[PDB]
Amino acid sequence: PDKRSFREEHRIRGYEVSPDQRATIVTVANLLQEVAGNHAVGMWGRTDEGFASLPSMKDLLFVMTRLQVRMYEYPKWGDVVAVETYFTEEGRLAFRREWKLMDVATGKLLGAGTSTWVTINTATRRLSKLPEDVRKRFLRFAPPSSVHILPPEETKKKLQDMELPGQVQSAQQVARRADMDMNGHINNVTYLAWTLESLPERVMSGGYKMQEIELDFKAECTAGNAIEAHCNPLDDHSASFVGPAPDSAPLYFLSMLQKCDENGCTELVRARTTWSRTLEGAKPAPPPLS
Amino acid sequence: PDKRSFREEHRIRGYEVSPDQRATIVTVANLLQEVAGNHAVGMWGRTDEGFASLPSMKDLLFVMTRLQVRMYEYPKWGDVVAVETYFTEEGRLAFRREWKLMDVATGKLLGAGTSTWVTINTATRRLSKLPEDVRKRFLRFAPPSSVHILPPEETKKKLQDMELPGQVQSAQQVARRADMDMNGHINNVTYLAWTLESLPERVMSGGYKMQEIELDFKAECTAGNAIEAHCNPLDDHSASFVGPAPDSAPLYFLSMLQKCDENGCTELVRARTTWSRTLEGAKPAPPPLS
Repeated sequence: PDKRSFREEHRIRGYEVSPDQRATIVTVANLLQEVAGNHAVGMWGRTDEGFASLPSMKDLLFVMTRLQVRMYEYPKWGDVVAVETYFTEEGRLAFRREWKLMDVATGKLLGAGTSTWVTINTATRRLSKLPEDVRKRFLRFAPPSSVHILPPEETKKKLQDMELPGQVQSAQQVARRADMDMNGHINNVTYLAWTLESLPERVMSGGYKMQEIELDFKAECTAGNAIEAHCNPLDDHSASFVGPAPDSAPLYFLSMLQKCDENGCTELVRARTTWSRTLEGAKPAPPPLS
Repeated sequence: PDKRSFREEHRIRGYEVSPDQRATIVTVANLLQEVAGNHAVGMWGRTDEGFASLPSMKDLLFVMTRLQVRMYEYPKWGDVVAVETYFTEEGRLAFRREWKLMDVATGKLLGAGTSTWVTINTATRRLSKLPEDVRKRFLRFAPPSSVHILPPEETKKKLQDMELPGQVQSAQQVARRADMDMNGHINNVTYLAWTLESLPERVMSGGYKMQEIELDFKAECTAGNAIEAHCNPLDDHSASFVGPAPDSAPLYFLSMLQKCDENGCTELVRARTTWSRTLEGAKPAPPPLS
């Protein structure tokens, strides 16, 4: 009744921060994926491949289709932060995993994440309903579906359509054999990292910090595919930051990652990012109310 | 007399390992640089820039010109490892920082590192002797120069000359604004990561693990420079692994990283790597003999 969530502590490292010594969103996402994977290790153990364990999932795979992270205050280099994660039922096909990024010293809430996970068949990449025998077992580790770290009305919003070519275009990135996790799949955080290279350079230079990100994970690349990143503004004030210029408002951008060959392009990830110059660190409430 | 070394514990994360679930040499090097930087924080504090603190070094910079890492057994995903670091006097211009990579569970020694650090003038990139007033203060935190984690006769060996173009050539990598540490300089581990993309794909595929690496750090890139990686075999048995094929011996390769423009190329890093299919984890001895 209190082991329905999983908590880990990490110290923000020197190579994990931007010049303002604040952890990058890549570093935050890395911590979210590490604690989530360690939650699975605590539940089903450390198997011969790493992913959950394939117990009654021998040909099934958990795939995150939506990730939403809202940041209230970025931790700094040297800070000991705590990442608390849990998952709940989401309909009859999906699961909702959420994260609490917390400062250990003050106990305050630095950021919140929520996500949508489905089960696809490994040998068909097609959706597959977990057997009700199996789903009842996962939910033994789940808190009630009434638990929300972010307002549900502010989650699961459809992303705008991507106008192509993007106004900003990061150079052809090349997939490497290093950018592969232990399962052979490319890392989710790697898609996030490539996606944010398409952003205008004047956004980070202007002192804007990423306040919220909404990612749709649509397709997967492998090996050494060519990868292109496009970015579009979403309102006029954000369009001001594209290229050089001739109580501040927030910026909105829509970025997209795709793999390209001599046949056609295939969209990998789409992301809507919210940018602001100021935020505010908040205060939590414990999940043992269960 | 026991605070002359600095020890930190870390858990190898899921995204830090190769498909065989062993930590990559990039992950090891990342841990070496994090503990070394935290040693400086423990000595001179966390300053407004991060690098040491510029106390009587207001226009001075510590630059590592040689890094040598020997691996006895790579830790695996989930392992809690300990990194112990210290530095000693190295002549009258350089300092020798060394690392002990240890498994916390067994106490055994997983790997050893040693390095050479000089002081260059920030505003001239030219070498500059630290004042003897200042050097005497650093060495208060140093063990005697007789301390060696690796045999001195096996360190500080001149690397072979690089025949160009290399037999293997990784694609033009592009420097990004993300690949910059908090000081604006590109990260040492980033040079290491780029350098190992030039390796033949059949080396990692053949089950070979990096046994030792010797890096010379020669120049620095910035911003969005074009970066090229070349690799050459050093003996005939290693030359067998270049491209496809028509109690095992170790492989030897010489890799080089350079930045290129429309004027000329400038060498950044040169690395000699030793590759073997088997290693052996060893046993340490404490530094408090001081």
